[PDB]
Amino acid sequence: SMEQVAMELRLTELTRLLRSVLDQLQDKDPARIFAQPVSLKEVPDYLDHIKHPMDFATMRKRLEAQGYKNLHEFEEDFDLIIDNCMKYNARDTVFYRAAVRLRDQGGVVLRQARREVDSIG
Repeated sequence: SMEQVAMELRLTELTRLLRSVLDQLQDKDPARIFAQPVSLKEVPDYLDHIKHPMDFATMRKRLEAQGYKNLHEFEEDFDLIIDNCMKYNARDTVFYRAAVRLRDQGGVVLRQARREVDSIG
């Protein structure tokens, strides 16, 4: 059907906007603390602490499979990246502090992304 194709153009355009958002978020992480999953070889107890690990590469795999149906889904995953880090790492750590800074700077990008997704449809 033609409608399925129009929707697919909408998901595709959302994907194009989400890719730009993802790249902008990932620029606020120059240390690359959040680029890849936490290593279960290096933190073997990680899954006892964090039930839903997330990272930017895992978000990117989902994005390229057009696996985010709306902005809310994408934000949920970005918020896991931050929230997992702030739970596992103590307040006085470089990791925790990187997550605060990513959250703060990310908010600005996400605030305008929500306006673009409502505006463009």
